[PDB]
Amino acid sequence: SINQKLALVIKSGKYTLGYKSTVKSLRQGKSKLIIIAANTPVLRKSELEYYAMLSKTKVYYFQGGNNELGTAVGKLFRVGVVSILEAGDSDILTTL
Amino acid sequence: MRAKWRKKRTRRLKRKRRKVRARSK
Amino acid sequence: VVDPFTRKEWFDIKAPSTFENRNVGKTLVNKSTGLKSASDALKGRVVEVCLADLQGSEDHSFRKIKLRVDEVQGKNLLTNFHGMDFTTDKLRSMVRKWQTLIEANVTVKTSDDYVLRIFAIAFTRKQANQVKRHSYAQSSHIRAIRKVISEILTKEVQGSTLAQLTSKLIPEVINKEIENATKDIFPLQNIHVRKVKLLKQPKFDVGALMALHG
Amino acid sequence: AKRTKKVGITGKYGVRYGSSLRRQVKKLEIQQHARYDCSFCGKKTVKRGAAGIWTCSCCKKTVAGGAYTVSTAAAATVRSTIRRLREMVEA
Amino acid sequence: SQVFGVARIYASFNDTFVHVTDLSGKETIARVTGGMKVKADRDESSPYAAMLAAQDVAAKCKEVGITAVHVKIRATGGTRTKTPGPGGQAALRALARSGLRIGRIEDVTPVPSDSTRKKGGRRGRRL
Amino acid sequence: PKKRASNGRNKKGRGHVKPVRCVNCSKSIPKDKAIKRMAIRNIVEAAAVRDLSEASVYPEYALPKTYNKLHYCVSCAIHARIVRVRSREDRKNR
Amino acid sequence: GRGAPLAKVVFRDPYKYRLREEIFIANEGVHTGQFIYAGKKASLNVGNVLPLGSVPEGTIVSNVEEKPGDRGALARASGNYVIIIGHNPDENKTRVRLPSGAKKVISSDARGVIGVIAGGGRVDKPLLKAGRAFHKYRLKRNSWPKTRGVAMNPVDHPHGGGNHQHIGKASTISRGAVSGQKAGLIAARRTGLL
RNA sequence: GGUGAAAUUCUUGGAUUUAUUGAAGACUAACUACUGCGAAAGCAUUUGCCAAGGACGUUUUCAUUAAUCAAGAACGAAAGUUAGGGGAUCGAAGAUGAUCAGAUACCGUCGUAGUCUUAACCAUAAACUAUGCCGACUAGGGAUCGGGUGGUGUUUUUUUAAUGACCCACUCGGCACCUUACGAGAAAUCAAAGUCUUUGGGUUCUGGGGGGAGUAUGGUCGCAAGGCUGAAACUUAAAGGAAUU
Repeated sequence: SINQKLALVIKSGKYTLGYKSTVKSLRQGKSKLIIIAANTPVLRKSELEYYAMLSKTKVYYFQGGNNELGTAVGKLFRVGVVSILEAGDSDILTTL
Repeated sequence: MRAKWRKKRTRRLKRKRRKVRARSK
Repeated sequence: VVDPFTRKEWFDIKAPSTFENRNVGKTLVNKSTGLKSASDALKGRVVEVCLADLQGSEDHSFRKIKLRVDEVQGKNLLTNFHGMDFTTDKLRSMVRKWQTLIEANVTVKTSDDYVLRIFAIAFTRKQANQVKRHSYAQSSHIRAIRKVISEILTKEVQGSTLAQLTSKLIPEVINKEIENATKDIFPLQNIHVRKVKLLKQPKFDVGALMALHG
Repeated sequence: AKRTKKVGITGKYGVRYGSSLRRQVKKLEIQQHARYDCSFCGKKTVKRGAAGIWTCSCCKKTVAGGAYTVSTAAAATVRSTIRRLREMVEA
Repeated sequence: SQVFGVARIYASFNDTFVHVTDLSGKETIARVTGGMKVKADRDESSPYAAMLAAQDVAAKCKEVGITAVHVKIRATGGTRTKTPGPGGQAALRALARSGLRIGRIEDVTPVPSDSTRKKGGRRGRRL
Repeated sequence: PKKRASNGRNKKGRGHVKPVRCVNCSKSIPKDKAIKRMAIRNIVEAAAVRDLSEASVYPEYALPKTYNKLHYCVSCAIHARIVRVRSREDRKNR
Repeated sequence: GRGAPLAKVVFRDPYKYRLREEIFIANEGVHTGQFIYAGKKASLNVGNVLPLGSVPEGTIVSNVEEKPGDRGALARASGNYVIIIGHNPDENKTRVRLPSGAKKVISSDARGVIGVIAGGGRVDKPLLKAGRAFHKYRLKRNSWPKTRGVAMNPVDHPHGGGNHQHIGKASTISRGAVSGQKAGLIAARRTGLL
């Protein structure tokens, strides 16, 4: 499931929450995979996808809202997009 | 000694007695 | 009272090339007068024939096909696939108590824009040397078997258009590889196919439908 | 402190207008005064303006719907049947 | 060189139906039925009435040289009785004796998946 | 009072109730566990089959039966002469 | 004066440099900034204007045109729509389910917006005060308050007059009755509790 | 069209039926069993998602954290109530046609509320296994659900590697059965309803003749319908349970 891997990443690997941390992370080049919610504004996720494919970064689509994304990652607030710099003890980069 | 119909008649008597009580109070 | 027979004519129908037999009966049709034009009223019609009649053998007795007419040409109207069904008098035979019934359904497309509703039926067999009484299913093998049978039939229909789907449905090789590829789940006897329902159609598509009678 | 035990929202009407009238408008006022979330942000900020108006102060999106509920069961069933028909034609 | 048809025998209760028609089903012939040859309100399903109905159907079948006809016997269906009427056997035997070719029998009574709750209520009919 | 178990219901679940078929004594059966009397009566009764075999345009084939799973005999089949009233030798079978 | 909202959609002129501001009946489930697809070759989505001749049976459509070119006749009140039963390829017509439960057959070239008009179930909350009714009817016409004809004067109404109060004659009025006598029930086939 | 027999009703404007469909609602038939889950009510299509639960195996952990329940909270069949959606079949009321001395009952046809769902009430049943929960022992056998163990077990192929289907022997947890009664019971019967005069394992609740009466009143919850607690006056020598002719 997505939630267990997300929790394993949030416990071991580094992470940036929000928009601008994510954009600086990817733009510098450390980001390996980004997570975009379903209720994200089209233009927003479209640009994210453009940045990822120009920077050669994998893209995964999450069906749900920002609040459930926050609950899954382990933070009670809401998050529109997240990126993983290194998996750590996880293997989400290999599979999926 | 039909329990159901005598029981229903008992509730009708309850209705009438409640109406009589509500007439004064 | 007028005589309907003198006001009506006879018509002959030929089965598609999917079945080697051609003639599938004789349909009574009113004369196509200019006021009514009964010729175009024949487009929306179906004809139900037995597979045993359409094959000349006796192992197709419990199989039959309804055959929708597509084009009419000088008392020689030709027909096309509409949908087959297992006869209910026979369909109540192989189903018995003290055994498990298996039913799977799909909405898989084909190569000619047709959409079909394919179902299938599988049982559990009282194996040889058995001493038990019912040989019931574990209830989770059905969960494990439903996915594979749907997968194997969907991959078979995909990549093959309607013509060879029928040309291989009549021999009933579909249940041939079901048992051997699933010998590790249940004995799986009586894997005869079930109804196929065709929901949405493309346009008339003149010419290509002639090839089934060309 | 919960000054009113059962009257709730409709305490301004006082003693008159009866009981059924006040209780019905009360049930309607709970749902029509409730805070909703825009389907595009997720924050509880949607508020009712005019009749059939579901405005917001943060998402800045107005979604037309019921005069007192942003999405009724009729909306759910009509969306379901319309998407069924759309799938059937587009299949 | 024989011409076929569909007789679609409808064996119901208190009435019997025979309808010889082409395989297409959009054109039918000989609407004669069990009640055609009797006026009793209680002998419609009797074997004699069914035999007379089939004899009339067979006689009218060969108007312009119709040889054979398929049959498909059905009951009332729905959720009422789910069994063929007594006159069904007499109906299908009369025309067969009359020289009419019979074959490809098929039990076309409709059966539901426990739907459309039938007439009677919880306690049903009582006599 | 007789009828310890009454019917075969020892577990729970209550099942459901199906309509009774052509009895004129239809009612809510005590669960699906009643007298069944499944019938495999043929579409054609005995005799008169020689006429059908000869009149068949094609040879052999045919001869199926009616496959009717019945649940119509419940607490009123004594009128219909199906279930026989018995005595303390009822220990046979269930 | 309308419980249902108004959808203001701006179109693009395909003939000259201009953008047309259209006033549409606001359906439910449609939000500002979403693209309205007005035409025949569009897809079955809420807010689309697909004609009933290019849609299958059973679809829910609001703001149904009676005839082509009328530009809005049927299904204009909040919480109402139209259901399609069937269509005939010959002499193109569409069978519709009228919001009154009536039967009407119209041409297949009639446009309608897919969905249900917003503001459904508007008449669920009573008006309580006379002020709510007064404000409701101030925006429509001078039809409030309405006086009973039984507390009237003999000259003022046929139903009035008398020391006591009573209707006097039968309240049902024939369809062929002249103007002036049509006071009460008009062509009432049946009356009483339904 | 129907009933034992009839009748209402629909039928040249085509009744009923058939063939092509389309739309609406409800259910999950056959598979359905002295076969299975849930505390109870209750659960009988496909697939995905979420969490929870019993049993099994453990040479892993805590350490007696444990059993029953006044007052006290949650679920809770059908029916009923509030406001929407839906409203196809059936259908409390009702409208009709019978039979009947009488029939607003049984019988045929329509038919509102209701039968389905949503948010909130209703807290009731032959809600029965009429048998409370926890723990221990006691004559046997067979079948069955889930798990596990051993036997080159018989099968499945690419005989054979495996899996899974079953065979044999056994185990735990069960729902439960068949023959007998050491024992109990007034008997019907019970592997407990046994281990109660040879009377005592722990715990909660209920009843002291039948009516009055689950009634009066007083409290309490409920929109209402209703639910919980709950008498007295007066009357009778019989009410009631198992089997026999």
